Amino acid sequence: QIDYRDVFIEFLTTFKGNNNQNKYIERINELVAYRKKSLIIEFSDVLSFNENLAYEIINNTKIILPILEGALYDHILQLDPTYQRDIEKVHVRIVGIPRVIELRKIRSTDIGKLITIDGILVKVTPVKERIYKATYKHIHPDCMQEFEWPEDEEMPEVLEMPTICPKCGKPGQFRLIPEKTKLIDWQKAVIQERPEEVPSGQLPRQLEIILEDDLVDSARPGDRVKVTGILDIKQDSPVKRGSRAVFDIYMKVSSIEVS
Amino acid sequence: QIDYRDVFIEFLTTFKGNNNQNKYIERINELVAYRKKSLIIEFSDVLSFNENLAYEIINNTKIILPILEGALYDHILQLDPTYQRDIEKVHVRIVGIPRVIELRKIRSTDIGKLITIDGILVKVTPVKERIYKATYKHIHPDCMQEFEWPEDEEMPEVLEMPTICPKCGKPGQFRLIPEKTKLIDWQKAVIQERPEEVPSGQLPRQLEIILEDDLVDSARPGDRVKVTGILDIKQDSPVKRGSRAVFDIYMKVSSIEVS
Amino acid sequence: QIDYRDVFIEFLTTFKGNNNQNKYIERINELVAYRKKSLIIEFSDVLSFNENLAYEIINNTKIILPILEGALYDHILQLDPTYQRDIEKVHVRIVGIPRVIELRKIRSTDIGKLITIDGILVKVTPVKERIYKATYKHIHPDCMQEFEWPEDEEMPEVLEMPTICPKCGKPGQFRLIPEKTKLIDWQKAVIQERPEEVPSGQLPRQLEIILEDDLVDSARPGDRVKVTGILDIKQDSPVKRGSRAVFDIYMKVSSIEVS
Amino acid sequence: QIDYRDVFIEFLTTFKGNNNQNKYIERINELVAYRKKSLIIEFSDVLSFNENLAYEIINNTKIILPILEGALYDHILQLDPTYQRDIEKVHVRIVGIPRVIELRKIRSTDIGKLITIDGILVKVTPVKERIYKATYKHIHPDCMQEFEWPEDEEMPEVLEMPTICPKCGKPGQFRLIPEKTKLIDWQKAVIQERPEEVPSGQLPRQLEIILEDDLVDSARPGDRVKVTGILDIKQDSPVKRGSRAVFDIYMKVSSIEVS
Amino acid sequence: QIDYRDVFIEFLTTFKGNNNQNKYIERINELVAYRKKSLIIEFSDVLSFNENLAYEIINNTKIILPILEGALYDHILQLDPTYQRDIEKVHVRIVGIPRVIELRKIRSTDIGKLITIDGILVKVTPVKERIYKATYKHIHPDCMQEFEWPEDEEMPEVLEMPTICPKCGKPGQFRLIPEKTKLIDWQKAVIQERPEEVPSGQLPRQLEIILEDDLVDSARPGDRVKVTGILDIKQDSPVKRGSRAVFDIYMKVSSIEVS
Amino acid sequence: QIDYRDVFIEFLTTFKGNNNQNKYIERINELVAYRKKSLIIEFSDVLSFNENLAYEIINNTKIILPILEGALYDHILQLDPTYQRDIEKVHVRIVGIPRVIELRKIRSTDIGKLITIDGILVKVTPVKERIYKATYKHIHPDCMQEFEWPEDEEMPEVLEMPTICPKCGKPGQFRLIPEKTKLIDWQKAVIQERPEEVPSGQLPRQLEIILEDDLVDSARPGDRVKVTGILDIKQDSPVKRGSRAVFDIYMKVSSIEVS
Ligand SMILES: [Zn+2]
Ligand SMILES: [Zn+2]
Ligand SMILES: [Zn+2]
Ligand SMILES: [Zn+2]
Ligand SMILES: [Zn+2]
Ligand SMILES: [Zn+2]
Repeated sequence: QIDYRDVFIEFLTTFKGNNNQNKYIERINELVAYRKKSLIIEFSDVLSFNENLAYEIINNTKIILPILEGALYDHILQLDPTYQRDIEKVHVRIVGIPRVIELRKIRSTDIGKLITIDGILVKVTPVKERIYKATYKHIHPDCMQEFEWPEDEEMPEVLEMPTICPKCGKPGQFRLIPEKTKLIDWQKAVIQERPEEVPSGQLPRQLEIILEDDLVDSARPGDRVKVTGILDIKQDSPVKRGSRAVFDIYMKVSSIEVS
Repeated sequence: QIDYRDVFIEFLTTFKGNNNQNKYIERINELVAYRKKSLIIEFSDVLSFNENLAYEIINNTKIILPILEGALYDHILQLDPTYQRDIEKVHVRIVGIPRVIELRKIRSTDIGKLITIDGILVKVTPVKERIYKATYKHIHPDCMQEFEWPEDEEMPEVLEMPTICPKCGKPGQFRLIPEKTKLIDWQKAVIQERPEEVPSGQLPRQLEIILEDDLVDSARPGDRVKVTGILDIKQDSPVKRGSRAVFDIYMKVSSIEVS
Repeated sequence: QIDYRDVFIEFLTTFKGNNNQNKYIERINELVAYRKKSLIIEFSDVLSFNENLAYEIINNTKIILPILEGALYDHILQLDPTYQRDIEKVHVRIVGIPRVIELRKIRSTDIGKLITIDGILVKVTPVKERIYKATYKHIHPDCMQEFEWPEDEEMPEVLEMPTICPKCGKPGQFRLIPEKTKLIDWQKAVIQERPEEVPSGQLPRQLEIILEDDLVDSARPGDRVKVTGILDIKQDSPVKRGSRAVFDIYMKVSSIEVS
Repeated sequence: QIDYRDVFIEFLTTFKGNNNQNKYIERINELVAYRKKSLIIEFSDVLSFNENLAYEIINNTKIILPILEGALYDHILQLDPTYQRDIEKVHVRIVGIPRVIELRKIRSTDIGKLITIDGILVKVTPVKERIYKATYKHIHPDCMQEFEWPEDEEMPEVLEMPTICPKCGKPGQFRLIPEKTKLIDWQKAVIQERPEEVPSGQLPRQLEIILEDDLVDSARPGDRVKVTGILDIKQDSPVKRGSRAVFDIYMKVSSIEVS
Repeated sequence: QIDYRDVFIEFLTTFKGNNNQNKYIERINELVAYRKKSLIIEFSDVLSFNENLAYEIINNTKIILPILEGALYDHILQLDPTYQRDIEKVHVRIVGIPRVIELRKIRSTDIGKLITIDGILVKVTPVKERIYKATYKHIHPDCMQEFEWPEDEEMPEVLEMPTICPKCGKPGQFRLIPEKTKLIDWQKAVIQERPEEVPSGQLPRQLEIILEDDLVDSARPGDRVKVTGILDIKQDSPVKRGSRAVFDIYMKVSSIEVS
Repeated sequence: QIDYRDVFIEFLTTFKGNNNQNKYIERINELVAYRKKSLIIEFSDVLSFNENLAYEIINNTKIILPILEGALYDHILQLDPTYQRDIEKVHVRIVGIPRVIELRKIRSTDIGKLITIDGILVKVTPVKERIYKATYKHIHPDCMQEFEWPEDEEMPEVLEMPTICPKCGKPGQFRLIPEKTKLIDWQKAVIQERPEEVPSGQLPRQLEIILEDDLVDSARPGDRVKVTGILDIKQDSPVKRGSRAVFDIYMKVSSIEVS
């Protein structure tokens, strides 16, 4: 009904700020100049410029975010096509949202909303790679062809491969082709309740968080962090019956500020 | 034959109490004002006002409780429709029943009855989420559709997924869609015999209990608690032959009073 | 050929005892009055009244015992039908048999006979529940019906579920319905050779024993016990090939006297 | 061609011995009187009475031994049919054979011959039970019948169950019926090189041995034993490809003398 | 469009160097004389002689390198056909590239490019062998033929064997024939951040590197090394669903200089 | 083209040696007299008498060795037919070849050649047995027959069993029949770099070697040995995809000289 791309682009270009300057235009400039790949937009700024947009961001997130990103990417190549063939996705990273929840108080009604948590980062894995699109090769004498996997969809956390080959239509052996697989940087990090928040006698609760892409290694153990992201439930052996039915919560991280 | 809703509603509205006041009317007021989502009704009060109702509560529980909850919900929206779109279920939490069983004395004739156990809470997990309705997506080129799973029925503790797709009627791969899955807050807690009750020379017995929704984190290790709920047998690998046949008992907790 | 029910019933009603009283009639009275669910009959008494019956008891046990139990149940309901709908099986617990075997001396020819072992109880699990009759639900759009499982037969220690559904005849997913499942109280305990019986230099041998129903918690670690029951071999992953073929012995306990 | 039963029976009845007495007649008498279930025959005695027989024993063993046993059993029931319904197999246990091999020196050419080893017993398991004939029950609505398993053959160490039901001829679920399964007492024991035989600098080699039936618990850790039996190769996960191909040697024990 | 073989060959033959000598011609001479099997070419030299080629090397690597290698092999056999039947592939090892990345700074956009890392070798496995071409035998009464496996393609790190036999066309058991298998020398080593580069408080990150063929054993633990090669993701149980989707990075090493 | 048997036989009979004696004729005499079953021929002697033969031995080994063994066996039975029915194969064990490789220097160009390694034996397993021909029995009511397995071929290190029964041609369950299985004596031994050869600062490398038949227990931990044999790659889980592709090297030992 109403194009949020336009409003977003207008927002970045028009929004004044504190000293009648052009925050965001300036920010995007620093972004192109350094081939960094994320734009940090301050929430209160959006709401101020437009509440319809602010609303979407908090409540729609999953869809709108990629729309806004797609728009930003376009805007950038329009300023510097050289950015292409270096960076291919951009990331709109929302910060400073009113939605601050103490870690202990997270409940069911918070899954799927964009929220913020304040804690101490106590653990981070080394940087690893997640597949977001695979290439398989159908090992079968009559096919032997390659194809991108989850077609028009991203690979789920769990990793799946086709039953039936979409090039020949027959079942069989499929081999992953890593050199043709698209990867995204990935890091698991554990955050815990700040000491001040821990009811006496009790041990601090933790929350697994996932940092991807340029978010990776953006803070270290001991740091105090505001992490902003969307909560979800995490899986290892799903689709298998056996038992479970009970899930841990983790945050897919959208933005992070340190100390 | 006899509408318990009416009697329950009448009960809440007519029952006087100790000071010729209207306990329950007052309670429900405090419930709306604070958007809390449980009503605590004292058992002895019910029995007093009506023994037919009391009986049902202890012996029918599984069905009747939701009847009473449905009635309560109705009564509340009738006072304040704003309660809608904040809370959608209410939980009627019964307290103070005459049915107090010493943990060590629990036997098979007790499974399925609403009972009460007094003990010391020695362990609590952090809060997790239990699926009570999933959405799967049939990964199959010919379908690729979504559906709520256990249809007209809640998900078992164990987690199952269909063999045959209710949308296309064919078998295959099913993927869980968490963003569309209904979740309820969940916590396992271990409760143990009160020292006064442990026969000398022997080790205290323990009992796993499950706290769901707003019961979650309502007490902490070291607290003395009266937990009221329904006993059941707990599973990890069921439907699987191999061995077992022997099950642990746990309490599905209905209400909890602290220290 | 010869009805043991009659003889048993006659035995309980006629057998005099030490003071020309009616032990057994008296015992059964105490049984009804207290809703206890086991009758203890002294072996030497039986043999005395009838050797044919005594013989069966020791050597036929597996079948005859339930005959005798069936008979006792009938007799009881004939005195007080109120016993129904409280207790539904009875338990004839035989005591003081001449067949006392040293734990270390048990051999294959002993499996399946009613025997007695004298030892020190060293471990007891808490009380769990065994399934003796399940209810499954055939998860299938076309059926979705319930049925009691092992039909006209008890559940084996191992837990099985049907291949083919006896309501619709087709195969598929079956889900256990605990609230409709029959349960029996269950306790594993370990018993070990009396120090007096352990040859010097060597470690005491042990024997797993199972206590069901009202035998549960009838003795504690450190107690000296005479357990009377039937030996059998114990299973965890059977029907599976792989290896095994070698089994542990355990006693299914019929009666127990402490210290 | 030549009936070894006759010769064996004649041997036991005729063989004089040292003081013109009837060793063996005497031995078998002590056997019936005590319901013991093994006859110890001295090798040198056999060879002396008949070398054709002696030869068979050492070289044919596997078959001839059961022939000799079958003959002995017959001979015994002929003296005392009461022995029936107590003992059903007997065991001819050969002792004092010329074939003494040092444990370290066992090689391929010794597998399948009856040999003797002298060592120190360093380990024995508790007594367990091996299945030598199973009873399965075909769990299938159309059959539901029982049958003895390996038909006209003993169960291999490994434990197998039928693919196709020999009562109905269809495949499916088969459940073991323990109460109807024939068992044999079983004990694994480890024997090692005597210190005097151990080349200096090197650690003692061991040999797993299996003791069945009345051989069980016939010696304890620390004992010096001459064990006489047939060597074989031992399996856990056989029939499965994967790897292995390399096997340990164990002795199926035929007789044992202590210290 | 433009033959890099010619340019490469021209490069090696024409490129002068520092003293108007013919570095490369000289290098290749030393290569033939000693039956060494790798030519080290200095990057800055290439760029200088031709930037189009330099570009390919850094950015195309995966394809171009084998082109260049093929070309070098031809050139060599043209000077000394005796080199055949000793060495069959050559290895063009590129050194001194401008693309030096800090180990901790590696990201997804780096996978697949030829890069250099500077670190401390902390671990090396012994030398093992990798299969690059297998020979299987189709164990089948009707075939029983041999064939080289991945046809016209190298063996993936993971090892696969055909579904369908390319000699008979039918499926079945395939057995590896090592004596007919092509092997390459292989060594896993771990490399870690230089102390100078490890931010205070934090633990050094590490990187798995693989050394093949004549690179094997070319450095030892404690050595400071500049490794140049291509990053890739590493696999152990891939093609299997279950979970993962998350991968470690390792470098497939093209050249290495010590301390 | 040229019969090596003749040359070998001539070699053994004509070759003089150091004192114009007949080394080898003498050796073979000592072989018959003691029913030992290996002949040790010194390499340099062969080369001296005939270089064509020497060449074959080093480079053809796999075939030629058994040719030479067959010839030797013939020659022996011709001197003493009594050697038959004691020994049925002879093993020609070559010693003192010029091909001595330092353990650390072993590379892929060495696999498949007969080589020599000098080292310290640090570990030996006890003696075990390797199948070189199995007998399976097709467990199937319609067959139930026995057959030698790998037909006209030795069992791979890995152990396989047929998919289709060569007796009836149908698939199913196969059971190994050890009493009818051919076995060869087997010992794994670990050999390590001589201290003099270990580069300072680094850890000694090791090499698994396999001793079969009469080589078994021919040396003990701490012995310095020259082992001569053929290198190969070793397997545990092969034919299985998953990963690997990387293999350890081991020596299949042909001869061993101690200290
Ligand atoms: Zn295909
Ligand atoms: Zn579908
Ligand atoms: Zn059904
Ligand atoms: Zn059947
Ligand atoms: Zn084929
Ligand atoms: Zn067959």
